[PDB]
Amino acid sequence: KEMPQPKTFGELKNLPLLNTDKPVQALMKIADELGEIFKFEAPGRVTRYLSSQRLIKEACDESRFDKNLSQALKFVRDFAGDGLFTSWTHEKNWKKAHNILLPSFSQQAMKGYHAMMVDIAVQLVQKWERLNADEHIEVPEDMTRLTLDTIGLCGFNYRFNSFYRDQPHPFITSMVRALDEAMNKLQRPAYDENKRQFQEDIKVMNDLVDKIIADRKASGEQSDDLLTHMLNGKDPETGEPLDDENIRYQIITFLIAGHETTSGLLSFALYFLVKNPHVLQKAAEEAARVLVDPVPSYKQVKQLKYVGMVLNEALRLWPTAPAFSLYAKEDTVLGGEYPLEKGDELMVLIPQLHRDKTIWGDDVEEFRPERFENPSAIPQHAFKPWGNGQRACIGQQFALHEATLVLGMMLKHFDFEDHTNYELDIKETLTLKPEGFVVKAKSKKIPL
Amino acid sequence: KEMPQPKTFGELKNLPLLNTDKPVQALMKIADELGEIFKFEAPGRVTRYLSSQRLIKEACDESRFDKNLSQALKFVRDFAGDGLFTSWTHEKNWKKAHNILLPSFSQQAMKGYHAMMVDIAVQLVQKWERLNADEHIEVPEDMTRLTLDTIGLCGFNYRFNSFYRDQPHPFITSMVRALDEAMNKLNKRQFQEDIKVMNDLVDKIIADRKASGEQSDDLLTHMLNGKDPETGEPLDDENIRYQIITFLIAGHETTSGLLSFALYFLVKNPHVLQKAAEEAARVLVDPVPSYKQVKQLKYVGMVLNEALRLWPTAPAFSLYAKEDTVLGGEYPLEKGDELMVLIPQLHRDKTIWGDDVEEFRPERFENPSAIPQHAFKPWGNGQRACIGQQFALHEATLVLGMMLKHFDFEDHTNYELDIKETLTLKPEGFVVKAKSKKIPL
Ligand code: HEM
Ligand code: HEM
Repeated sequence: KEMPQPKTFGELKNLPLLNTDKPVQALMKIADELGEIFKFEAPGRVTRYLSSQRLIKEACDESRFDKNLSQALKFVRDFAGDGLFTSWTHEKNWKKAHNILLPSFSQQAMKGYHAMMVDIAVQLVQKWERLNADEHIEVPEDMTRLTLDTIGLCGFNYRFNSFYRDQPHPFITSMVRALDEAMNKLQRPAYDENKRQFQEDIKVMNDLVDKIIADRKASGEQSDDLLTHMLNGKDPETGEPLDDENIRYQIITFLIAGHETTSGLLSFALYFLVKNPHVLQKAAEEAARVLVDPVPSYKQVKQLKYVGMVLNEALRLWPTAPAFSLYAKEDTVLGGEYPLEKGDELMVLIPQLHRDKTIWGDDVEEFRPERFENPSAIPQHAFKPWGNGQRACIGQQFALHEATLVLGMMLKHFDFEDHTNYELDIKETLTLKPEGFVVKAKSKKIPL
Repeated sequence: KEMPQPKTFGELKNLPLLNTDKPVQALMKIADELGEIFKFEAPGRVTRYLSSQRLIKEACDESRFDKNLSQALKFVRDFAGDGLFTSWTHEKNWKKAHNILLPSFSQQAMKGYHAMMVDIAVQLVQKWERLNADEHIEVPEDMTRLTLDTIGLCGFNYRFNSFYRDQPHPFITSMVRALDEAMNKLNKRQFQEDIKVMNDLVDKIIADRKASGEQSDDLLTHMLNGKDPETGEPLDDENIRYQIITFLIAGHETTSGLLSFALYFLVKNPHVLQKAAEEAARVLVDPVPSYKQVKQLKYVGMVLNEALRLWPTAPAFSLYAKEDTVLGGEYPLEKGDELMVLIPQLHRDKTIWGDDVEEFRPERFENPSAIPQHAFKPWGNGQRACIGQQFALHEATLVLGMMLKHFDFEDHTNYELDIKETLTLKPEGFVVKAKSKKIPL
């Protein structure tokens, strides 16, 4: 009846218990002590963290709870605007863009992005093929190079050329610095340079994207990217198209929502494979059996079943956008025991949900891809790395097609060594990633 | 590509090879002679018995094969209905009951059943503590008294009081007579009367519970309160009754058989008994075992897995091909063709376990992670695997642990193993003498 809550320390409330730069991991330990639900207060706010499948199934009821824009999302909204990720469900542009963009993110639509994803995936393989004997790979760095370039090419036919550079394209440098500033604002005279840089970074981003939109309208070119689709699509509901300003925000939004979530997933998957050589072997065996052509076809990517299972299991242990926020649309009672008032906030703690022992068995820390051999049997709302319902990840199919393709090619072309015996260090920002994860690859010398 | 087949008897096909009191043991000898797959036919039917991990791993692929209701399961369905064990995976009540009952069978849920399991376990140990010096124990008989009573208390808070009688409670008599009849079919008046004794009692307990409004720690409470997350519907009262009958039918003899075979292997291997008794003495430091103490009985758990490796008490399960497919690159099958997994023979696969497969060595389970996928399958497979796996193991670990703490055992008759076959396996006539260590209980 009364909601569990950690010890409060006078006016600091529960704040002294989260003195870390890894709040999700610390929250997971509080959940281990207090259970499926706890309230957490700090001087400014009140939130409630949910961890069990039984209560998350209720939180995922869209007639009762809707997506809440957390303080992180409101800060990201300063450059992501009313793009899909940082808009409220009730905003007109949320619904218009959702309806217009769904068909361009479907599984069927991946067939059209496939050649551009293969283009960047070949650049990564060649990079690693061309390393001399004494070098090594920086995993999350290379994966981020890949996902940024893939989203840029597939999103608006623009090449950041990240594998040609030490220093990223100026757009990228400004987007990542703006994102970093947005997240750093959470924990805050001498912030005047921060502010001016943020405004400069926003201007860099808007100018380039507005310029690419204007160039495309002026040429009439039609391409296999999302920009063509947004320029020509009309919302079936209102009959209206997106305006140019919103199309820019969607472009920025695809990059910010997709770049690190997807690179983190590839990095965590490669981490789990090198730490479990028998799993790596089974995945590599499938890659060799399936990828018989010089470059993978769309159909071959879809037959990489075990590779997909490895990605799902990496997502189960370390979902790379680890928490999403919801608000009660109306007064309601959660689980028959906890009364909530209209507007009360809930946080879904995804990694902890994914460790619910009543669903997955007592062995939740083990890396076992076989858990996903029959997806249809997993209980409803037990596995939620893509968020929920109409506010779920629109990029799901794109992220999985990209990651499946890339990991399959990695496993086909190289043998991997965890030459430093890397100790997992999970950095938390908007996303999760195995910071400093490094490997050596040994070419299998299989021609592209 | 050509599949072996044992002797045929004209129009009787292979049928007469199973007109024996021990058909699974006869099938194992045929597997010994014919290898990893053989065709077995009867008048209106065909099945293929599989024995190797290589072929059984493919049979366990749920995109290709699903559970088949064997003839034994269809006969058991006369009294178990559309409860979980005797339903097709595609029947609406299978998915509904599965979704609702899963969380009440997890390892976590054993925490809420532990006190009632302890109640019945203490009754068993107390019975043995009270035997005079001139007496012995009838092992499978006492293990069946314990598992029936535990499943009755944890399933629907009802006491069969099997340790208070020579002749079982009437429900038990009708259940075991009803099951024997269904197995002998592989009578009719009595069979209908035994079904009615079962339904009457179980329907009345359900009706009494709904009337009182009482909430217990049993499976009935969970079933009365649960709603299937997919449809939002609850199970109706008729299906709840079939689930209760089902828990008793599917869990009583398989679990008591496990406990009987484990004690058998321990008295036949004194060094293994002594290592298990030393763990039980170290871990079970209180007069009443706690849930956490049971979980620390790791070698006892290994002893139980090894007993299940040699004589898995539900020794065969049946599958059907979902679509046309080729098994092991050599054996083409058609949609609906049936496979039988011969578990005891799978568990004797020398390519997995080494050449010493007949030895009782609990240390094979030291590291569960090294066992190859689908090599060890006493609980069936996938979403149609035993839902009671955690309940059976918690009960057996708890009770074996207590047995080993409180008594020393003597195989006073130098018992010769005789495996009786019904729906399940057991060591018929296994008897022992237990001398108390006089440790508070
Ligand atoms: C494995 C990689 C990914 C993960 C784990 C992930 C996760 C998520 C999550 C959890 C949400 C919901 C956030 C919330 O409720 O506040 C979300 C929303 C979203 N994601 Fe992803 N994402 C991934 C990849 C991508 C990619 C590649 C794209 C674009 C190319 C993308 C674009 C979006 C968008 C636009 C939204 C907002 C959808 C809406 O509300 O209409 N994501 N993502
Ligand atoms: C050590 C003892 C046990 C063994 C060896 C065992 C074995 C099995 C096997 C092999 C199956 C699959 C049958 C098939 O594929 O046709 C099964 C299913 C089942 N068992 Fe167990 N069992 C044991 C104890 C229990 C207990 C104690 C319960 C109940 C409390 C139970 C309830 C069930 C149920 C309900 C099913 C059907 C589940 C479904 O298909 O949804 N079993 N068991």
